[PDB]
Amino acid sequence: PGVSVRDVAAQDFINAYASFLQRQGKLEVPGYVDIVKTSSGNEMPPQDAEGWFYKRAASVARHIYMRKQVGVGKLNKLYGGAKSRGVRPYKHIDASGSINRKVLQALEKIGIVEISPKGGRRISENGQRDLDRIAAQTLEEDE
Amino acid sequence: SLVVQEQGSFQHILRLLNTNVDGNIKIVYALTTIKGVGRRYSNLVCKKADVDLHKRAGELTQEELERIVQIMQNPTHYKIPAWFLNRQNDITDGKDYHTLANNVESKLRDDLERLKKIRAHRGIRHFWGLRVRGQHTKT
Amino acid sequence: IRRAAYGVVRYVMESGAKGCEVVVSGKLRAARAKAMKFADGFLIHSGQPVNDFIDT
Amino acid sequence: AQHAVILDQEKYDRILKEVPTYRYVSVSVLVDRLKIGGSLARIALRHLEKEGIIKPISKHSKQAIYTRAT
Amino acid sequence: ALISKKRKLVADGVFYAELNEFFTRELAEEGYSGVEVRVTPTKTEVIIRATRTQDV
Amino acid sequence: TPVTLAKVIKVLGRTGSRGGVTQVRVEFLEDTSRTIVRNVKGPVRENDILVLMESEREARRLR
Amino acid sequence: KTPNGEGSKTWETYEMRIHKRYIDLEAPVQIVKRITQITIEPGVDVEVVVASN
Amino acid sequence: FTPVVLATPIPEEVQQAQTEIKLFNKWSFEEVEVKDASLVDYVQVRQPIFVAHTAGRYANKRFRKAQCPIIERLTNSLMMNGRNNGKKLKAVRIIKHTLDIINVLTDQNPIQVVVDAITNTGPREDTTRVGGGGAARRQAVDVSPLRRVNQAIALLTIGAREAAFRNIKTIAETLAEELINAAKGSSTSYAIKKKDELERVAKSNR
Amino acid sequence: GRVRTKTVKRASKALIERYYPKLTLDFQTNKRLCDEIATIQSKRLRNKIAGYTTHLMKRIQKG
Amino acid sequence: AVPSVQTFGKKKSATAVAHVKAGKGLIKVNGSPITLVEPEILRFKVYEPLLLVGLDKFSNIDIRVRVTGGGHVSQVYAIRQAIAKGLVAYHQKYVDEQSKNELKKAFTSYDRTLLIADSRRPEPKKFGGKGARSRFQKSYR
RNA sequence: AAUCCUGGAUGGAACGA
RNA sequence: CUUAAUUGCGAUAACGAACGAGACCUUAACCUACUAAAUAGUGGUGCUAGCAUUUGCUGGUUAUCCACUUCUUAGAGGGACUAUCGGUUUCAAGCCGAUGGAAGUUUGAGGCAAUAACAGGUCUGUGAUGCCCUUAGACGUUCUGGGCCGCACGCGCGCUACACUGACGGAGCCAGCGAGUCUAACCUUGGCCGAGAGGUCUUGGUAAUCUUGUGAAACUCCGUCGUGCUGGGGAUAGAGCAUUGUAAUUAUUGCUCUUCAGCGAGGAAUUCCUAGUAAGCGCAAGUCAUCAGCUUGCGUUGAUUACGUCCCUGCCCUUUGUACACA
Repeated sequence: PGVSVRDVAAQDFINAYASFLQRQGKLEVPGYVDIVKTSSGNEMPPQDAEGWFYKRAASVARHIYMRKQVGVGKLNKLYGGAKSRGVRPYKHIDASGSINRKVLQALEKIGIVEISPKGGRRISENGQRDLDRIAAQTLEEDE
Repeated sequence: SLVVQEQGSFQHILRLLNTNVDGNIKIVYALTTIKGVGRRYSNLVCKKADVDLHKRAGELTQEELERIVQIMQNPTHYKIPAWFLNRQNDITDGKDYHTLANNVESKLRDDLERLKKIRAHRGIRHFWGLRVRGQHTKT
Repeated sequence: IRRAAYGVVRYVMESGAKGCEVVVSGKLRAARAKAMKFADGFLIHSGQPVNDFIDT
Repeated sequence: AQHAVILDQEKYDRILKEVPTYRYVSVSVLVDRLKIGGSLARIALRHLEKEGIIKPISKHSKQAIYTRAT
Repeated sequence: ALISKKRKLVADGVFYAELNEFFTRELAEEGYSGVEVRVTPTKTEVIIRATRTQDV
Repeated sequence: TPVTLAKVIKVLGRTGSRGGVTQVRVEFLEDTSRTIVRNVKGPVRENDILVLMESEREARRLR
Repeated sequence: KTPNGEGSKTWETYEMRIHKRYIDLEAPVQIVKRITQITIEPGVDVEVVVASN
Repeated sequence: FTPVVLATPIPEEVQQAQTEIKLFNKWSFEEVEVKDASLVDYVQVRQPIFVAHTAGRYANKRFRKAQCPIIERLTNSLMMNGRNNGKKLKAVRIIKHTLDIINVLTDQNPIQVVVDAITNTGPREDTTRVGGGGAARRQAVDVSPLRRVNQAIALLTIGAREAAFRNIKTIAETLAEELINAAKGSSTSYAIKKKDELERVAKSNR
Repeated sequence: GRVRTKTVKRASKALIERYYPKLTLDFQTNKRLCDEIATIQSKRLRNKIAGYTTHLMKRIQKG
Repeated sequence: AVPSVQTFGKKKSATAVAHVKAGKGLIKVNGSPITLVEPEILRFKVYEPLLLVGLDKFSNIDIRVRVTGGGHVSQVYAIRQAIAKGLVAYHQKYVDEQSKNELKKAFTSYDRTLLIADSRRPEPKKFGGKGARSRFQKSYR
C-alpha cells in the first residue's frame, strides 16, 4: 500500500529514527555536546545526554520531510521556548543556533538533507527513501 | 529498568571539600550542595567522568569520587571550555580559576575589600550595606 | 457681542439653514467667565448626521 | 527527605510477595505504604509489568494504573 | 520618491492641514472657507474656496 | 431517616434580604391534596421536586 | 483624549482606511497614453507600469 | 459488528465499539441510572456522549446547565484555582483516570458511582440570613435540586483538590477515593462531612 | 427591550390609513411594498415599519 | 469528470476545507490519516461524524481535509464540522435528499456544532482593563 | 350533574465640622 | 400598565414642537447566488521525488498550462422584523415558551452623544492667551558635569511565586491584530563562525506578493524528579563575553558560571467580573539608538455561579417634612 512519515505518529517515529541513527553511529556528535543547554532560555542541559543529538537530528529530519525548505533561524524559532526571566514575565526566546546548524551540517554529511534553492535546506531523495523505510519499520514494529 | 539488590556498603554522608554532601539522592544535586558548583557544573563534571548519573551518591566508590573532585579542582585539564568558569580572567593573575570552596566567600570578601581600598562606589555601597547593582532604594 | 451673534444667526437662517448656534465664551462685561449662547431653529448633537450635515 | 530511597536487601521480597494482593497499584499507593519512593516505584512498576505480575491499563506518564493479574 | 502608500497618504493629509492653517492665517480678511488639492500628471492644482475673488 | 418529597405547583415570589430565597407552593406525592408553603435557596422551576427534612412547617414572608 | 494627565484614563482610536485596487491591461501604447490622460480624479492616486515580466 | 476494512486503515479492534452502541470507549450510559428520585431532571444521561469536552453553550439562559452532562460539569469544576484555568484537557484526562480507578476498585460503572456520590452529597437543607434590619438570625430553608448537584460537585472537587495539594497522591486518586466514600456514606469525605455540618446547623436554626 | 418607537408606529399608522387595499399580512411583501412606496432611509427602519404594519393588519382582521 | 464536492468548517479562526470525491474509502487530513490527529482525546470527537451514520457510508468516497488557523481544539471542531458538511453535500449532489435528511437528522440530533457553526466570537478589549469586561483595580485612597 | 367558605405584624448601634 | 429608555399604550387644561434616547455610523458573526482575482487559493494536466506497485499515497515544481472561485479578499446587495405557533395582558402597548434560523438579552461590542454646572485639571502641548515678574556676571538660548533613580519609613497600580491537574529535558507547532529603508540606511530570509548573546557575505521587501504558513506561549507524547525550602521561587552578589550609543561609571540591556534570600496560600480590610466573558497564555504596536514587569489592541485554552434584590454603597421619578440655599 505504501507508507510515509505522515502515516506514522511523530513521537514513535522520532524515537525509532533517533535509535537508528544512534545504532548506525555515523552521523556526527560535535564535541561541545553534553556541555550545552540547547537554548539561552533553558536552564539545564538535556537529561538524555548520552544522546539528544540523534533525537534533535531525527526531529529536524522529520521536520524537513514535512516542509519544503527550512533554515537555521526557523529551527531556532521552532525549538525555542518560554524563558523564565526571573521575576519579570516570560518571553519566547529562540534556541541555540549552533546546535541546529551543526545538526543540519551533519545531516548534509550523512546525506539525508541537501542544500536548497531559494535558500535553506531541503530533503534529499536519499533521505526521503531512508525516512520512508524507517517509517515502514516503525509501523512494522506493531505486528 | 530492572531492580538491583545493592548492599549495605552504602554511605550517606560521604563528604568532599569540607561539606557534608548528602547521600540517598542523585549525585548531581548532592554535589550542588557544595559551594561553587551548581546543577550545570555538576552535570558537566559527572559527565566528563564516566559515571552512572541515574545512581545515588552513597554508591560511587572513592576512586570515582576523587576522580570527580580532581575534575572539579583542575577542570581546564579535562577540556572544560573556560567560559563555564566563575572567576574568569582573575585580576590577580589573569587566568581562569574556578572558586569551589570556602574560598568563594574569602574571595568575595577580598574583592569587596580591594574595592574599599581603591574607594570604589561599589565598595562603599557594600560597606554601608545598601543595594549596589543599580536599584531604587525606595523599597 | 449680542449684535454680532444675532446678526450671524439672522444671515445664516436667511441663507437657508435649518438651524444655527453661536457660543461666545470668555470674559464678557466682567472678570469671571460666562458663556453666552445664541441659537435659532433646530440643531442636532448625536449620530452620523452630525458628520454629514452640521458644519462647526 | 523521609524514607525509602533504596531497598538494599528485603523490600524486593516484600514487593514481590505483597503487590499481587492489591486491587489498585500505582506510585502513590506504593509510597503511601511508605515502601519505595517514587523513582523506585516507577522502576518497580516497569519491572512487574515486564514480568507479567501486574495487569496494566495505563496509557501515559504522570498517572500509572495497574491491577492484579490472573 | 519610492515611498509607501501609507506614508504617502499621511503626507497628503498633513499637506492639506498645513495649507489650511497657512491660508487661514493669511486670507482672513478675504473670507477663506477652504481648499482642495487635485494631483494630476504634469500638474497639481490647488483650489481655494473663498468669499471674494478680488483680493486673493 | 424519614424524608418527604414534594412537587412544586406554584412559584410565588422572591423573598429575603438580598432576594436569594424563593417562596414555593408544594404538593407532595405521598398524601397529595395537602399543599404547603415553603422557602427554597436556589433556582426553581415549577414541576420540580423537593426533599423536605420536615413537613410540619409553614413559612411566612421573610423581611 | 486629554492633553494633560488628569481624569479617568480615557483613550481614543482614530483610524484611516486605505483601499487599493489593481488592473492589468494588454494595450497598445497610443491607447495607453490615452487612458493615462483619461480618468483623473481627486483624492485618488494612480500608478502605471509596463512590461510586468 | 463485522468489520469494514478501508483504504485508510481504521483500528478495527475499536471500530467495533465505535460503530456499536455509544459510550466513552468503556462505560455505557445504558443500565447506569440515577438511584434517587428528585434529581431525575438535572442529570443529562440519555443523551449519551463520547468524551466530556463538549464545547457547548449551557451557561446562557437558565437551565441548559442542567441539560449539560455531569462529566463535563466535573471537568469544568476541576478546571479552577488560577494555575488550572483552562486545562480542560488535563481535566478530561483526570476524569478518564478517575473513572478507570473507580472501575478497578469496585468493579462497577464509575458513572453510576459518580451519580450516587452526587446524590448522596447534595445537601437537602441550608441556612440563609433573613434581613430583620441589623440583628437578624439564620433561618433554615430548603435547597433546590440544582443547587444540590452544584454544591455536590463543588464539594467533591474541593475536597479532592485540598487532599492532592502538597501530597504524593494524585488529584485523580483523591477524586476517586472521595467519589467512592461519597457513593457510600463513609463520613470520611470532605463532601459528606460538610453536608452533615450544614444539615445539623439548619436543624439548630429551625 | 423590544418596544417600538413613535416614528415606526406613526409611519405604520399612515401606511394603513392610505394603503389598506394592498399590504398583505406577510412581512415579506409588506417590506417590498414599503420599498416601493416610502422614502425610508434605512433597511432596518423599513423592516420595523413593515413588521408593525403586519401586526396592525392582523389585529385589524381579527377586529 | 469525477464526482466531487468541497465544503468547510469553522471554529473561531480555523477554516478546515474538505474535498470529498468518489474514491475507495480513504479518509485523510492535513495529509495523513484520521487515526492519528491530536491530542489522543479528541480523536473520538473527529470520529463522531463517522460513527453515528455508520461507517459503511464512506467506502465509496475519498475525504481529504486541510486546516489552517486557530488552535488544536478549534481545528478538531473545524474538521469534524467539515467532514459532516462534506458528507451531506455529497449526499445532496449525488445521492438522494432522503438519505441526506437522515444524515442531517442524526448529526443534528447530536449537534455539538457539527453542521452549524458556533456563532460565538471574541468580544473586543476596551481600555481600563486587561480585557473586555474586566477593569483595573481601583484604590479609593 | 356534583359542589359549604376564607388573607395577615413589629425587629439594636450611627457624635462632629 | 409597559420599556434599557418622558420608550410606548393611553389618560388628560392642554395643543402641537424641538433636543436628548432611539434612529444613524463602524466593527463582529450568514450568503456553495452577482463582479472578479498568478500580490489569495483550489483541481487537473505536464515534469519530477519517495513508498507501493494493481489502479494508489504523500510531496516538490515558474514563466508547464487550462478551468474554477468552496476556502481568502473585497465592492454592490440580500438577510432579522422578535418571523410563525401557543400562552398571558384592559386583551392595548408589550412579556414568557417552543419551532425554524447563521443570528431571537435595542443579535454582540463600540463611536457620536442633551440642558445646566464644577470657581475639577491643564498657562509644563500650542507662535492659544490678559496681567505681573525677568530681559544681557538674564529664571532667554547653548556647553560641560551631576540630579530627577538619591533611603530609617508609610501608601497605591502591578510582576514573579509559595509547587506533583506540578516542575524540568526531549518530542510540543496551531494563531490573529500589526509595522517596516530616498536621498535612506528600517523588517530582515538563506549560508558561514561562535555554547550563548551575537558577528560576517549575500538576497527579498517602499509591502495581501519579503521579514512571515510572524511554524507565540500556555498546551499534548515520552521520560527524570518525589515531597524534602527540594532539582521547582529566583531575590541579592562576584567574575567574565557581546550589542546599542559620542559617553553606560550610582550596574542601559542581553548571554554564561557561581552565590541561592524571603515566601509554605497571607489577618483586619478590599477590587474586578455573568459569556466565548472571568481567569490563565503569549504576540504586535506605542514610546524607542538601546531598555518593559506599563499601556493600547490581537488572538489561543476556556470554568464555576445568579438570570434575582434593594440589605450596604449609590442612581431616577413621585408624595411628604424642613428652622437647610457657598444647600
